[PDB]
Amino acid sequence: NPVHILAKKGEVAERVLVVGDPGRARLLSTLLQNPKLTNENRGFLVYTGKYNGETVSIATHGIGGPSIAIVLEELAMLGANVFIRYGTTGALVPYINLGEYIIVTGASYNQGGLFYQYLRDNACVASTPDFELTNKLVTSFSKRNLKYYVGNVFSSDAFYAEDEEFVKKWSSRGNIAVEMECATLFTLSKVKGWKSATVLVVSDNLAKELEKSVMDGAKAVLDTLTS
Amino acid sequence: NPVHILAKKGEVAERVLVVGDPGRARLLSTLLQNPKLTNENRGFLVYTGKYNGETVSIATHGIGGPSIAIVLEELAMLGANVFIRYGTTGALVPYINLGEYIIVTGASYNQGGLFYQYLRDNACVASTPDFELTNKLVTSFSKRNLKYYVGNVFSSDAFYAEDEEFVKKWSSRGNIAVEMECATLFTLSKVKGWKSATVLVVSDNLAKELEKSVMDGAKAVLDTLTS
Amino acid sequence: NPVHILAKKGEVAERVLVVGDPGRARLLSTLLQNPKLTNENRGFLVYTGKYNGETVSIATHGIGGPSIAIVLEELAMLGANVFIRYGTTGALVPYINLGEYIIVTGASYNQGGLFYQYLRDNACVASTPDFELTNKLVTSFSKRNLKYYVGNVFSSDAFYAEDEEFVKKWSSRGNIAVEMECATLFTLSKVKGWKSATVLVVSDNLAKGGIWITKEELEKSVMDGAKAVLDTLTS
Amino acid sequence: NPVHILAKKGEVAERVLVVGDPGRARLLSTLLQNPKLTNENRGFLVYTGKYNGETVSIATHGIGGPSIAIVLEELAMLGANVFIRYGTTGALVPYINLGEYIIVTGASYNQGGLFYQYLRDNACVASTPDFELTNKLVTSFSKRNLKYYVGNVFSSDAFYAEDEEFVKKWSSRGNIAVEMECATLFTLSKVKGWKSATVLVVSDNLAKGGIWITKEELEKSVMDGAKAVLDTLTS
Amino acid sequence: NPVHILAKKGEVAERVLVVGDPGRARLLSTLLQNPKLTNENRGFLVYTGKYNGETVSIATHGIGGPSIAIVLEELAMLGANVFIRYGTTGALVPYINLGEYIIVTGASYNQGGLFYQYLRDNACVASTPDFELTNKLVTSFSKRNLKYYVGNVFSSDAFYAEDEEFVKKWSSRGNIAVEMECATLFTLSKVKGWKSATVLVVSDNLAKELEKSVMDGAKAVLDTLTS
Amino acid sequence: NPVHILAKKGEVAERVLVVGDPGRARLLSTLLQNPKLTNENRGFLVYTGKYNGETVSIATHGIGGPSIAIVLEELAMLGANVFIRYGTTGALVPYINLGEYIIVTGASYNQGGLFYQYLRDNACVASTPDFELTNKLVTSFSKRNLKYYVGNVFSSDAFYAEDEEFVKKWSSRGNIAVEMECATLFTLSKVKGWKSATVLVVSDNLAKELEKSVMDGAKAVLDTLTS
Ligand SMILES: Nc1ncnc2c1ncn2[C@@H]1O[C@H](CO)[C@@H](O)[C@H]1O
Ligand SMILES: Nc1ncnc2c1ncn2[C@@H]1O[C@H](CO)[C@@H](O)[C@H]1O
Ligand SMILES: Nc1ncnc2c1ncn2[C@@H]1O[C@H](CO)[C@@H](O)[C@H]1O
Ligand SMILES: Nc1ncnc2c1ncn2[C@@H]1O[C@H](CO)[C@@H](O)[C@H]1O
Repeated sequence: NPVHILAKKGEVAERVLVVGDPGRARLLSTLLQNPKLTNENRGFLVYTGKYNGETVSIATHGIGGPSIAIVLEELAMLGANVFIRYGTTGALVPYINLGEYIIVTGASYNQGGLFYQYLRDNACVASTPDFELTNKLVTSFSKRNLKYYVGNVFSSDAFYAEDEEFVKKWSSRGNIAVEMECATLFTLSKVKGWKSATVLVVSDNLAKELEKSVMDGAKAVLDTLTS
Repeated sequence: NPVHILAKKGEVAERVLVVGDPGRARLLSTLLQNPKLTNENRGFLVYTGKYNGETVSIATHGIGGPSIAIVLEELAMLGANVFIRYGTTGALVPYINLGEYIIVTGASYNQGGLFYQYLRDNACVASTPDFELTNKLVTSFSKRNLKYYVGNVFSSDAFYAEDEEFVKKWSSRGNIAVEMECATLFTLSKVKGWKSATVLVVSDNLAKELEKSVMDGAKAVLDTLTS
Repeated sequence: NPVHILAKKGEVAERVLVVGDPGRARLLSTLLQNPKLTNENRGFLVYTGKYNGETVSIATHGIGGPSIAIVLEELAMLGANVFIRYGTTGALVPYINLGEYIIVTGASYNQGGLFYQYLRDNACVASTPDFELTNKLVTSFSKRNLKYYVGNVFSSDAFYAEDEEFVKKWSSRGNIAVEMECATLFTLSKVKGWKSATVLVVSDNLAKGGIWITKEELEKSVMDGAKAVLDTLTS
Repeated sequence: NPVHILAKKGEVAERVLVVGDPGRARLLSTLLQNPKLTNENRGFLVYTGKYNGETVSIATHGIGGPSIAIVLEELAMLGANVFIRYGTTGALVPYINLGEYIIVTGASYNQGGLFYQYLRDNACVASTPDFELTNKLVTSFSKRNLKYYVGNVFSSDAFYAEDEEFVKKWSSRGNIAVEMECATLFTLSKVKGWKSATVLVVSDNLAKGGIWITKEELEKSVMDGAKAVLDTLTS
Repeated sequence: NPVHILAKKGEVAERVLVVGDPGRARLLSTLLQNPKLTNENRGFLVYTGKYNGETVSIATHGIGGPSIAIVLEELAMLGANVFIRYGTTGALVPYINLGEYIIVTGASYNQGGLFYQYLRDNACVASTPDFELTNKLVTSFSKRNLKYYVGNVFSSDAFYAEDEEFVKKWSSRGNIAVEMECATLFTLSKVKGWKSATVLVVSDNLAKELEKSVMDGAKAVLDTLTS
Repeated sequence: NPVHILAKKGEVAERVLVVGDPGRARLLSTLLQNPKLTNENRGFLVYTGKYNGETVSIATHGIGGPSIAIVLEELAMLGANVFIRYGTTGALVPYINLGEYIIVTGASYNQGGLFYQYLRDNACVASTPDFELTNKLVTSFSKRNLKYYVGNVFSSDAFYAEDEEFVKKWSSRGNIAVEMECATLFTLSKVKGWKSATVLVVSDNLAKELEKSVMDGAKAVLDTLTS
């Protein structure tokens, strides 16, 4: 029995759009038909409504692997099995501009903690999203003529430990942006059998309005989610 | 400049009581004189008021090491340097009862992400609270005739990876309870030069109402913070 | 200058089909127009010719991460920058039949050795193939009406290492097959800037040792797949 | 049965003051009433007598984690369960003068063999002394008007290992001194169920190699502190 | 049934000289009496014949730990139990000249996959050759009046990641040369009960005629194997 | 200036026989000509005298890697450069009887602090003795008709954590006995340029005359040191 998200079974859809910021969940709920607040416990706002004749929920996951792991596990216990994370990220390469999008194809991460507790050892398990769902995202973002890039990201655990040596190291490893929850989402999804994907809004560039960019892409994500 | 906690510098006190649940922050603010909401961005509610002739803030830190690390770093950037975490925990031994308290003397943890990024290697740095501040807590709880225990806790990163083997392993290692933020709080405080401590309310017992226990202990915590 | 693959300037194409078995490299070369043996030093056979009127090369990479790492580095020094591995694999799930194909989307691996020397620490860098090239492969195989599955694989370093929980461990982690070079191929490519992808022919099923197939049916599978792969490299 | 400390039933007290130097164990035994040598095998001297009308023992633990682990395990088999280590240390901060004292609140350490063998994995288990016993030491030292500091220490395994940033590294991590046995003492105690604490006499300052102390002044410091320690052990 | 070395049962000797290069195996087979090619699959050439009235085989092992592991395992399944590797190496000390020989007494290695899969943990198991067999090699080489040095070598997994800082680091760790298969050979042999050793021909010096060297040594090696 | 071994410069020989037990050091000193005690500090007894027309020292190293490292370092600062450890060990194979000897060819060890502090990373550096010195030991024990076995040993750090699962694990990894200082001695010697070896007396057999045995062996050891 979930102890963080206090929604009743049947109040959470199988399809869920997950965001870190409670405020974004509230803003994006205005895109659903007849949205209802199914949970507010511990600040994790969850809204359930309709979109393209499909029931969908928008849920808050907070910051970090431990936080999103808990939210995903409990949403799953209430019926969810398809998740698409819509967050913000810091670009690691110069050519990507603010307000543009990144569709994630994989996540790099440092071993330990959460991963050791779930996997039982330090093996580097491929942290990747569902192949088909990610391709649908690309197709959806193209249909809407939105500027996007496709690549891997580094899921950091320490926001304030990202210096300059940091940027060169990670971009030289094939990552084009940094965020904090993708590796946990993809890996846990692989173990639990959930279908997940992620699209990010570039809010900063470490190598070198948000709300407007957020709204445009949210519609592309919702279309993908309900397709 | 902080991008999560949007409080104006000067609106955050040097002394801060930190809690994981936004709802508890709101509930505990009623114990302050003339409380003002100084931040609500991303759901991290921060209240600032007075207590026993001292300015004090009550801040939300969310769940997990990555989350509290961000909140502490930003509160510190706004002026804070003394932190006392007041959370909930699951007892790992049979004799501790629900509603009783645990004053923390140390935190065990699994190596990984956050710690590697801050410490730069995998050394096991002693994750302990400020000695003087912790003794003051013990004195305050005794004065108010509250039932407490003193011991180490295990700071877990995966709430849903805690099985049977789990309880015996950690209690046999000298830990009497499990929570998720103490190790990050103590270690980062040692590195940043902050004075930190922690008191926990037992909400569950893994070996074998909350609001009531929470309110009683909050006063002892605030007395300690303003002494 | 390369000390294993002794090829001269302009003899290696930019686009290369890489396989572990030199016997297969020779066999596949017969699908090209006027194939020329560019290298045979240390057994690493490399042929260069044309397909659909396009210049391409087929090279041998041997067994394991250390071997394919050396071959990829020297081939790139000779001018290559696009690599598609075409090999064999063992399925980790019961529903995949022998002779079918697996288009790789990522590779799991145990930390250490080669990765520590190249990456300088033990971070788990995402080991994935080029997004676009992989989708081209999916398109090519479906147009050839071939049966394939899409998923991650575990790149093992010890073919004969015992683990009474092997199949269950890796299959429970999202992997549908096991081989030995993909992690090295994908990670080294991300670090060096090469575009890589991988397609594997199921030559055995570890989750069901009851099934089997003969070379007549296997080589047949290898041949049909090579055509789809070559189409993609020439696209 | 113990194979290092050859003592009989009842020769070892429940409360034990442990020191690394057998020469110090002998010297300190003169503070007890009717001291009796209960062991001398392998150089690990153990004396048993009375202080303030209380039976206690002073034992030698040698240098390093592996050594003190063996000694503590055998002393416990002989009946001991309360241990207070009293040793020497090197300060990692400039403001601590030689001859002063450090009451340990925790110990930092590098993952390693000893801990892996006992813990069965590499988790960073909190290495802390008994809360109450440590507070008794603080009270005792202040009542004897002695200058002390409270803080964490780094338990090193390599006295002569080179590290250009040693002092800066550990002091920046909240440690004010370095020694070699505390982490093993605290962790093994938590695991076995013993009550332990530690008090150290600063015999050098790595953050200031300029200051020095003479043997007469030092032993003087050791003597004074030992009284406070013994008061606590017999409280 | 071995899937790489398809030699017939009885076609592989108990005594085996292993080399990484197929061409060297071919070239060395001319030192045997009545040599017959017993395997060609996957390029792993294996020849079997006689020398000093004893049956002996010369096998190709390819490049790297994973490759030699497979070959050794299958050769053993076919009856081999004594292995002597004859390869090339890069000197890490300036006093060793090209063409001279190095008789290995131990192998340094970085912890990694292969060792983890076979050992089941990160323990540093001593990677050493058979003591008696190694002394027989020393005798054979001095008897033929050859110039050799006895010492430890570093078994690298990444040929193209061995920069300059490389030389100082490994030479200061007691290693006088670098190659890529010795650690695997020695450790696997200790676990399986095989008797192994290694002699190397210096083909390069990273701190600072050939054909003849290879041939000269091969004869000293064959005498040892058949002693 | 060494702070543990207070011997005067010139009072310590270049050739040193090291033992863990102070009592054995005292006992073995009677084998030297005109033995003089050169150090007593901290219980680390050191005697110096002559044997076969050569200056030799017998030093106490205490128990464990950290202890022998300190002693070896200070003895070297005083002029020692050739070390031969003579200790006791527990056999890991049933065919080795009490009182017999084991000449060590290598040492297995678990990654740990001491090796990390000296090596600066987790690399498994070959922990082996000097090849020449070890062969001289074999010769010495043969000329005296003593029963010995050559093989690798496991250098444990936790004496009281050596259960039964223990025996099968290390014996299957090619180790024939367990002790506590060889890994440290061999690795530190390789890094420092010292020549070291080790002979052990089997005191116990975990798979299934300490006076007389020790004495008989010590003589073979002293002959080797002065050859
Ligand atoms: N520069 C950045 N580094 C790490 N996370 C970032 C960054 N920019 C945005 N984020 C994302 O936004 C939140 C932190 O602001 C986290 O949930 C994280 O996923
Ligand atoms: N059983 C438990 N395991 C881990 N954290 C717990 C437990 N009970 C309460 N907590 C604390 O409460 C939150 C999760 O409920 C986290 O912030 C954590 O610190
Ligand atoms: N400098 C070197 N570094 C690594 N391996 C080498 C070197 N020189 C020769 N080799 C050996 O030759 C092959 C690499 O050319 C491998 O099988 C390896 O054992
Ligand atoms: N069974 C054993 N396990 C570990 N060390 C042993 C054993 N037998 C003898 N020793 C050696 O003797 C001492 C422990 O009695 C240590 O110095 C160690 O090297």
